[PDB]
Amino acid sequence: SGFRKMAFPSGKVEGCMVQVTCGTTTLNGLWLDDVVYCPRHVICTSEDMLNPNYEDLLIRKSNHNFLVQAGNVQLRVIGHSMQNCVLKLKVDTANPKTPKYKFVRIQPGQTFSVLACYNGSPSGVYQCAMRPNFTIKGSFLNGSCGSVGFNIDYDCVSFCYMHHMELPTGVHAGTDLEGNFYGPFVDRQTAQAAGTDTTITVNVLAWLYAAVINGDRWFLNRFTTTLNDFNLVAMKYNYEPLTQDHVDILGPLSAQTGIAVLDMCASLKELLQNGMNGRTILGSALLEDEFTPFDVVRQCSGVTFQ
Amino acid sequence: SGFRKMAFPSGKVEGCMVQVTCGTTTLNGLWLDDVVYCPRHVICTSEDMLNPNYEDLLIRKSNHNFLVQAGNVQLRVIGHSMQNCVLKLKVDTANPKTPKYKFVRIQPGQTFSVLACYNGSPSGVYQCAMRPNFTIKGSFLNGSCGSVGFNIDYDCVSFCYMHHMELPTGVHAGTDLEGNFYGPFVDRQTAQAAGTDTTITVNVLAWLYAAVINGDRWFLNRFTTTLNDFNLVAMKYNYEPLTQDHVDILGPLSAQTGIAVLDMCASLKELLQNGMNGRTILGSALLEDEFTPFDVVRQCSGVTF
Ligand SMILES: *C(=N)[C@@H](CC1=CCC=NC1=O)NC(=O)[C@H](CC1CC1)NC(=O)c1cc2cc(F)cc(F)c2[nH]1
Ligand SMILES: *C(=N)[C@@H](CC1=CCC=NC1=O)NC(=O)[C@H](CC1CC1)NC(=O)c1cc2cc(F)cc(F)c2[nH]1
Repeated sequence: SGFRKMAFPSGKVEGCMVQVTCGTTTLNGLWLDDVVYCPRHVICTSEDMLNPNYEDLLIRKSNHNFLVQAGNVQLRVIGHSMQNCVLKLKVDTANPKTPKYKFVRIQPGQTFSVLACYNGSPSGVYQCAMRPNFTIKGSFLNGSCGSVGFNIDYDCVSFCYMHHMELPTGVHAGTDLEGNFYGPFVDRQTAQAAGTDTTITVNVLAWLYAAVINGDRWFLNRFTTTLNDFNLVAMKYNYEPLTQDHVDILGPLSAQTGIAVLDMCASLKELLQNGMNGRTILGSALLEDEFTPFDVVRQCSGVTFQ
Repeated sequence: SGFRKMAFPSGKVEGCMVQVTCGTTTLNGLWLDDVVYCPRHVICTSEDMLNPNYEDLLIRKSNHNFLVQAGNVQLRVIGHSMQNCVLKLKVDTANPKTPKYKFVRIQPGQTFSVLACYNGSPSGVYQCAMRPNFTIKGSFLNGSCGSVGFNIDYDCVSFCYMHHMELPTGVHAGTDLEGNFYGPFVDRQTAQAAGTDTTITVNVLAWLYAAVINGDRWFLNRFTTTLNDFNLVAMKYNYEPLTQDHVDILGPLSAQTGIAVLDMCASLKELLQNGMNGRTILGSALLEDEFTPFDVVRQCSGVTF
């Protein structure tokens, strides 16, 4: 019993973190096979960031302008290429720790683990959701760039996020491992606005089910509702609209708990119209939307990874 | 910027998790050098648990009644011993992944990372605090026993907790790596009451400072209080009394933020007397007491390992 924000074990990712230095800049990179992946703005200086011409800036760089360090091992760079906002340094040694991996571009509403790193050294791990507006609410200081987010499925690391920048609101933005940002953001030293955000309605319901699984039930109504009228209540409160595809995903949780998706929606309605009364659900005074249906199940059924 | 519950990187611990099987029971164990550490109740059957005589029960076991597995490697057991509530199986192969490690009994109020494991396979990592009543609020299912909690200093893993049981309230209890429980608990299939809890006042203050570091300041008052009067307000609300040693530990946070410990206590008074008005601090509608002053500094200054 009990229910926590839980990150994946970070071992397989730790063996892939190096420090990349270009000129005065140093940030983190991801060492897979004989390629190191890092944010392209490692080639910019202090001024370049205002509006960099990266193609021009990278043309002025050669292979030996890059120092890649895996602990104390010095990898020689033997080729360099720029894919979208990601720089790829081809090195001479294939990382012996390379796990089975994929590159994956995740959908809004999905979750992943972040291994926050500084100078190529892991500092901590935590779980995040890709918000509907393509930002994340994490913990990154100067030098955290090139820290990566990932999911582990059995034996395979799925990398989905590489950190690039922080916004004025204090949320975070980055790219997939192919270098394309999530959201409308660009890698220049500018103030950029993410969208209005919305609450991930499907995740909020998966967490209410997690709550029921774990003995919390004070919020369960008798009343029921309709997918159409609930969405009228969703939109008034900034929740992404609940689709029938969402009902079917929520299906095994609705099934395990014996509580119809529609019925749960009505309990959610009252919570939204009526607040929480100074009460708590799974130790929070707010509705949590950073657990997917799959995260609830994996945690509530004890999934492990090889 | 930003402030999250952050676990330590779990790599060094992952290479230490094995699965221990005795008879029908299988739980996790911790493999360091030529010794495997696991909860002693792996010796017990379904019925033994009601009130086991562990000495008698282990006397009936021999080395070969233990199957220890590190993935597929079958370690052979060449000696077994019982230290408090912990069973030590001496094996023939020293774990080659053994990191630099210590065994540490943490004080209440301190925090640590938990690598939740099933069948000797890591499943997830999260951060926890040892409550003042010597329980933890975690996520453990059947078979999570022998999962361990730890801190990483730089190179050195400090093991401080091994999981043994869940309580009726849904909180969790266990031992240090020497086998002595935290709290008044015993390893038998009984319903056991943890004490009244209290809120870790020093941690709540450190989190309010973390809030100030990260731009949240709506709770800062001009009013000030005194250590004596604040405690009369802490007690009415079930907050661990604040000592002068606490003020001094909070000292560099109080210093970084230019806000006197005393003044912050006053803002906390009003938060306690007045609620939060439907507002939030670092993304929560509650006062958070599971961050030590050191956790705030580590996170807000980027410490690595
Ligand atoms: C990379 N290490 C990281 C630095 C960072 C600093 C503080 C908090 N969180 C962080 O993640 N990113 C950067 O320094 C980027 C540089 C690359 C173009 C993307 N820049 C920013 O993150 C940045 C710049 C800037 C200007 C501004 F007016 C307002 C901002 F929010 C802002 N953010
Ligand atoms: C070990 N794997 C783990 C089982 C566990 C099950 C469910 C949720 N969390 C868990 O941690 N621990 C146990 O099975 C122990 C056995 C050892 C004596 C300590 N038992 C319990 O945790 C347990 C027994 C029991 C009886 C009761 F009446 C009320 C309880 F809360 C209770 N808990």
